[PDB]
Amino acid sequence: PSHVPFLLIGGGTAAFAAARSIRARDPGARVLIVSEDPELPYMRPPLSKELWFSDDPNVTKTLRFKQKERSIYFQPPSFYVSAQDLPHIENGGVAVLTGKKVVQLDVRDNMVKLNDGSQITYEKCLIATGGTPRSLSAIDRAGAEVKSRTTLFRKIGDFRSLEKISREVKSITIIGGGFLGSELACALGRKARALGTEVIQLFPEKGNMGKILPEYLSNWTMEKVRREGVKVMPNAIVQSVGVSSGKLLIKLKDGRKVETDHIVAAVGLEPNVELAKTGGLEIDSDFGGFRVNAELQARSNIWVAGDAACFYDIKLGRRRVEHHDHAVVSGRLAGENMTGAAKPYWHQSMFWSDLGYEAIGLVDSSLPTVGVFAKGVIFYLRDKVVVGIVLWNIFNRMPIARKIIKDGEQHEDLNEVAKLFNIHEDLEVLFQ
Amino acid sequence: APSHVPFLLIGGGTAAFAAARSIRARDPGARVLIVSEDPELPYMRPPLSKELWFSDDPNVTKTLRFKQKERSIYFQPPSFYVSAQDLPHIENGGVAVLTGKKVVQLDVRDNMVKLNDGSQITYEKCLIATGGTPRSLSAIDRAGAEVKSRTTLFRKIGDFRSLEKISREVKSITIIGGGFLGSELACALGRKARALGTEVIQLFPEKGNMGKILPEYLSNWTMEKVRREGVKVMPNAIVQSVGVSSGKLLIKLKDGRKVETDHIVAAVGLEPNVELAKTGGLEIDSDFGGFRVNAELQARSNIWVAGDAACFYDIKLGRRRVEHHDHAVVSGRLAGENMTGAAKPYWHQSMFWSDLGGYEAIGLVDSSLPTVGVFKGVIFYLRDKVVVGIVLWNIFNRMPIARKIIKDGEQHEDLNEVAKLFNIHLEVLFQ
Ligand SMILES: Cc1cc2nc3c(=O)[nH]c(=O)nc-3n(C[C@H](O)[C@H](O)[C@H](O)COP(=O)(O)OP(=O)(O)OC[C@H]3O[C@@H](n4cnc5c(N)ncnc54)[C@H](O)[C@@H]3O)c2cc1C
Ligand SMILES: Cc1cc2nc3c(=O)[nH]c(=O)nc-3n(C[C@H](O)[C@H](O)[C@H](O)COP(=O)(O)OP(=O)(O)OC[C@H]3O[C@@H](n4cnc5c(N)ncnc54)[C@H](O)[C@@H]3O)c2cc1C
Ligand SMILES: Nc1ccnc2ccc(Cl)cc12
Ligand SMILES: Nc1ccnc2ccc(Cl)cc12
Repeated sequence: PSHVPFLLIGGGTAAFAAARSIRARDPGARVLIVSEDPELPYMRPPLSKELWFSDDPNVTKTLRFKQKERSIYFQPPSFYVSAQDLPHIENGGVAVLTGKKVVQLDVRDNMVKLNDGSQITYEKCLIATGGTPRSLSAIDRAGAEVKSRTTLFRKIGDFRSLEKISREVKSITIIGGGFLGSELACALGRKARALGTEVIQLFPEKGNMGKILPEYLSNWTMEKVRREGVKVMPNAIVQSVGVSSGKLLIKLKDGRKVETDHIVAAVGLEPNVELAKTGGLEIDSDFGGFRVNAELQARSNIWVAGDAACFYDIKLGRRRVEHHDHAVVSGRLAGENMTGAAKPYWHQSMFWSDLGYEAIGLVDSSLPTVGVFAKGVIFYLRDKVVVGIVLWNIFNRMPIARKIIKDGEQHEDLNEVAKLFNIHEDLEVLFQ
Repeated sequence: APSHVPFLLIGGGTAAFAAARSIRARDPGARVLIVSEDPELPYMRPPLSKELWFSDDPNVTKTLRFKQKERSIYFQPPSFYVSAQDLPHIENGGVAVLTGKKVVQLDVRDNMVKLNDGSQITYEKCLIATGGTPRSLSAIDRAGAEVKSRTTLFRKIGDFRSLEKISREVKSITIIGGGFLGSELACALGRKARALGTEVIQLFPEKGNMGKILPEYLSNWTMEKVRREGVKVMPNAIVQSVGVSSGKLLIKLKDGRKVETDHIVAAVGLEPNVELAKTGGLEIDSDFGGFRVNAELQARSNIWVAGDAACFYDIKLGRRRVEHHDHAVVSGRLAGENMTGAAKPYWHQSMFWSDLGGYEAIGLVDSSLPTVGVFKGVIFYLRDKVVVGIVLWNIFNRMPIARKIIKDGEQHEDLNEVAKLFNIHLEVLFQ
């Protein structure tokens, strides 16, 4: 189309959530999603979890999993309208222009240019470009043999290619100790403890989830990964990567050497901010991504949501969050504000990890932490105020955590706050 | 004190007035309310350190009129405003000023403010134009009341009247600060002192006046023009302590020197008035200070910020906060248009000038950047080989050319060719 009322750049989780929100408030809305990915909008968490533990031998083809069985696609293709039928169809709809990249953003003229030369004008635009997986400098300096045997896990194709590799090679090494590195380690370890193959995980931190959880909970997570058969090598920094006798040779800075067949690099995300140049949009030098206000707005007719959005939290300060529920929350918020809602980010996004624990706010191990265990609650503190909470094996209490974050009180005794999560007897308080 | 008003402007200074005139130009029936904590109607401040000191009329402290063409410091006569009680009723709307009232609470979700007297006003569109408060020295704050009562923070009409009275009563006045305000008060007090036989001292940490703005060469030239007015300029001076000794103020500098004086004028920078950010949940910029706003001067859906208090995004030059008169006019006007749906980004650069017997300036005029002066002369402020700031030294009617240079963003290969655009055809200086 040459003109569309609502334009969403990027065909991921934030864009879809915004599409459903625009349609929910403007039942006749005409929303066009422009996605460089050839696949329709889909969720990513199953690509490192449920899709690996399915009994169906056609999961790599069906892309279905159990929760209740469902697909990773947000809705079936029949629910979308054609991009050619979007400006004419009665009652509007949602169309997805797959295989097309917005390469230019003209803010003053409310216009975008696609990679094929097409030009589309909009009335209201959302940037939901997500991010690209970061690579290691050591791997970039290496040759094609190393780069071609290194996987950057993000898309459906990465799940299929890596799932295929796990059935062909004897050893796979995961670099990175965050969520993605840990979840792929457990997934490959289970598949490896049956076929007799090897799975290695190495990262610079002292333990898995070191940059998120306190030292004690980080060590416990590392032990749960080791119980799945994974060889976890903490305190590991990569110096070089090369090929030796057809095998990948990773020489660590501390001297150790790891021989493996394939590498999975899960070492963080880089926001996709290419459109900031042509659009004259500000990017945040501290957190990265597009700088937007509390309402996820960049300019009069441009919002930003998802991994790419650096927004202002009225209670916690400027942030950029890179997880699924936040893309849904911020995507929905942008869609409402694109229909005049003028709402600030207020309902905090959360995340969880079945090992299980829930989490909300500024979960950063660099902050002072106070863990209260009986099951436990970990308070992340800044200026004597609770800015982050982790509920360790405590369920149906996230609303309580939302109130604490929202109140912003300087509590005099966090053991009393623990009572709000039913933590009373045999209290073991930990500090870090 | 209306309970509801379409356009609410917080602060009654230069940015607020410019926005009111801009809102009225685009919405001929607009009803604009200015809430000002100062008891005076909107007025311009530059004359308080310049023309009002060099007036032959001995009643300038009462009339507040000066020659440039004679004019008042007030932006318009009081009759052009409408009463706050008649604002929601007057035909074709108008602009009302609620003087003597401070907005002490901002409720963004409810589009409501609370004044210091308990009054509550709801708005449809709001502009924050609170300006800033003069910074003080820690040495003066650590001192006692005897010192604090003999220290002047120059900004408002009352400060001009109070200091003008002091200049006629005391024998020695010390100015702390080498910026515009400190330098202009030095020349103004120096002329008054060369007639009464009094003393004027100016001390600052920089190597010369305007050290943080102009390159070393133009800074030293400015220091010589101030010294020629009778002022004792003491550069490289940092204040360690201030006390009273035999009824006289004793300023001990960190390097050992001691200055005895009767009164102090502290012009050591400005602190943006961002008190309303707490209750309003508004972001402030930790790097530049002030309210953080985007290229359109917008903070939230119905809230803009202009003037000295606004930290905005320049599409060409990056994030900035500018503290001068023309910028309050430019950003105030821009906010007024965007409050009437313009959606325009800051694009037309604000400028400033200084008559030194003069020069014009535009962009990032910061001496910490590399400079290339071509001398009449033009000084280019460079960043990544791109011209981000220009100072036209005794070159007039060429600011449009300077505006285009800033707008182009070229990485010029020879600034001597760009100098020809200002009719400079040769002493090239570097810093
Ligand atoms: C394997 C995996 C597992 C995860 N598991 C979890 C989990 O368990 N829990 C959790 O909370 N989070 C998880 N996450 C994170 C979560 O998936 C992300 O937060 C979420 O996908 C971000 O949504 P998004 O819309 O911001 O971006 P994306 O999903 O990356 O979508 C952006 C889309 O826009 C496209 N695009 C970019 N630039 C352009 C352009 N110029 N023109 C057109 N299209 C463009 C990109 O190609 C991409 O297709 C996981 C992520 C991965 C990769
Ligand atoms: C003595 C002097 C000389 C100057 N000379 C020059 C010059 O020659 N050239 C130049 O370019 N610039 C000059 N400047 C700078 C220029 O005057 C300022 O940049 C300009 O005043 C900024 O306008 P403003 O509206 O942003 O703020 P202000 O003029 O400070 O106006 C803000 C007003 O809002 C009021 N206010 C604050 N908070 C509240 C509240 N909560 N409720 C109600 N009211 C509130 C403040 O009291 C103040 O009255 C000079 C400044 C001074 C002080
Ligand atoms: N379980 C997760 C919670 C929060 N953020 C994540 C980011 C990436 C991956 Cl793979 C998993 C998570
Ligand atoms: N000439 C000036 C230019 C820019 N900013 C100023 C601030 C205060 C004073 Cl007194 C003068 C100026």
